Amino acid sequence: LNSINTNSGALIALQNLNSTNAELTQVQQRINTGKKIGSAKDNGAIWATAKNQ
Amino acid sequence: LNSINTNSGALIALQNLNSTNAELTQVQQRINTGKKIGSAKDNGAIWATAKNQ
Amino acid sequence: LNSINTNSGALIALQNLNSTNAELTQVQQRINTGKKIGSAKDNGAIWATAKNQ
Amino acid sequence: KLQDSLDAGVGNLVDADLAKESAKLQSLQTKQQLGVQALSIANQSSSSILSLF
Amino acid sequence: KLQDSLDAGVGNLVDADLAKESAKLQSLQTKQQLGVQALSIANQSSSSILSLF
Amino acid sequence: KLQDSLDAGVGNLVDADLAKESAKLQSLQTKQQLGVQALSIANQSSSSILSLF
Amino acid sequence: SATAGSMNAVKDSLQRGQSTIDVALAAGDTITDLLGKMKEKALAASDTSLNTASFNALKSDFDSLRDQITKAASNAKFNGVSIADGTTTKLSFLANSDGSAFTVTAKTLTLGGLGLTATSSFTTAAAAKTMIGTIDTALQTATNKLASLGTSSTGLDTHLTFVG
Amino acid sequence: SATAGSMNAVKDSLQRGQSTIDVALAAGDTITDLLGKMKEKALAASDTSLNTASFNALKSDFDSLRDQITKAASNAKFNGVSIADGTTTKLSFLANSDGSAFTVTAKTL
Amino acid sequence: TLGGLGLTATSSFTTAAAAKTMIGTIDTALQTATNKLASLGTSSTGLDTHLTFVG
Repeated sequence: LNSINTNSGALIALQNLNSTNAELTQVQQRINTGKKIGSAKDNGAIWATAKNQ
Repeated sequence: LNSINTNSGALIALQNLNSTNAELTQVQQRINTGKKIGSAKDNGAIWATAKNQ
Repeated sequence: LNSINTNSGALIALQNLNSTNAELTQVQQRINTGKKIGSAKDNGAIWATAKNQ
Repeated sequence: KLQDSLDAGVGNLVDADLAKESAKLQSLQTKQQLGVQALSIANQSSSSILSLF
Repeated sequence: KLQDSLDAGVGNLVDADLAKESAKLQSLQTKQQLGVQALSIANQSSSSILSLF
Repeated sequence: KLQDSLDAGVGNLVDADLAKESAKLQSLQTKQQLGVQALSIANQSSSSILSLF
Repeated sequence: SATAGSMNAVKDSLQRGQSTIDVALAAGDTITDLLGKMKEKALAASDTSLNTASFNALKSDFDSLRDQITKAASNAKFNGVSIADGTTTKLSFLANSDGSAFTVTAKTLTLGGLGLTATSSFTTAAAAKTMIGTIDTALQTATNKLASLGTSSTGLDTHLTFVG
Repeated sequence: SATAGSMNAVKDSLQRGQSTIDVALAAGDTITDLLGKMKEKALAASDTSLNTASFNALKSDFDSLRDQITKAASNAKFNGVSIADGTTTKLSFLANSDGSAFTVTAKTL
Repeated sequence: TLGGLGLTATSSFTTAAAAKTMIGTIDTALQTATNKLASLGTSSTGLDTHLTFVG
């Protein structure tokens, strides 16, 4: 409280901003590929099933 | 009264300033998450219900 | 009593002024470091715990 | 349609009303500046009696 | 998130509350001036009996 | 793709997180102003005893 | 004065408890996401139009997410102590200068605390259909435990304000 | 002069009473906030569109807030004495140098 | 001394439960110390009052 060395609120705000940036990266990948499952990282089972089909 | 060792008024003023800073932290969390209930700490029952839904 | 060689009251007044100056030095250290425990001298156990953490 | 209803209901449970939060934010920032000023006023109490000596 | 929790915990252990320190600083500076004045008063004791001779 | 992975990995090794640096910068600038004020307070110690003479 | 000065230790302990619960809630975020994905796997595997290769891929994903739950729960420690890894029944933080405790009941987030085991899985569409309900129960108990930990964290913070 | 000097004890006692009531009012802040949240839980649980899991979550929150009330009320002590924890019917502080009391009726929280 | 305060040269704690008991032990030691010092201060004031009377 009233610290000058540690800004806990800034740490949490940065975590929330990073979470938003991660969601934004995911939506950009969906837009440029046209795929909600574009790689094995997105959903490995459905990705492998679609690859075989 | 007219003490130089204890400032009771400063103690109360610091308690009120800390209360304001706590409300400000809460509003900042609502702004960066977009959520009035962003975690189990905010309201555990409604948070758990929203998680399951 | 009514001595010209020994001023006991001045000795006590100097002890009290030195005590005030010591408290003032402590508050100055807290202000310039931002730390209530800035070194092992302040509180060795809590200082060591914070160092390891 | 059911999935959209469930997602909109989760939003009803947890989402912040940001238009309301903007007003709370402005008033809390004013309140914090006033609290710092009130603490400065309370800090001055000890110096009033210095004039008596 | 764990690294942020550990850093915020170190801040909880060692950081000063500077709003509280500002009040302590003002009162201690007043107390130091009063101590110098009290020492000046105690220094005067020997000169009171000069009038008897 | 391998060249892009190597370049992104170099970025993972050396790049600063500027959002975190902005918070560190603000707090360090406050800390520097407080340190200059604390040094000014420490500079005043010699003048306190001038009143005794 | 000595009693007022010992309240600093009480405040340190209550803040330590809030940090421990924070780490548990971060691990609980991970675990509830894993349980939601696992329920999605079991729900898909209960469909009988799947061929064997698709069923096996879903089972493999389910087993991997199950192992990740164990990792998440075991890492939920704050400086060697945990409220969620199952290693204790409760943590007690200082409530006042006499040393009276502020109890926080442990809420185990491991596979055993969720009603699962290290080998939970499905080998047929019928077993996957049953696993749907098993995972629904695991997710419900996980969110209830995390909600209790959040209420305990808020109670610690309210007590810390009172102690100040 | 001895009567005037004994008023210092009367002033100490009245200040002690103000401190005891201050601690009770801080605990009362906690308790009225808890009661408001508990009323919010009971109000939500009386809705019949809730499924069983939501009802149980509300009941669990309500029970936890109820236990926190007991903790808050038991901690409302100033140097071993309380006006709100229920352990006495009243506290009596000095009103004058003859020792006549200034009663404060206990208010159990 | 440590013995006059109800402590010993080896007083310590090895577990959290022993430390919890040591809380009360140290509270008793501090209370007895302040009572002894208050008695010494009253004795000093009594000496000073008697010195004024002797003068």
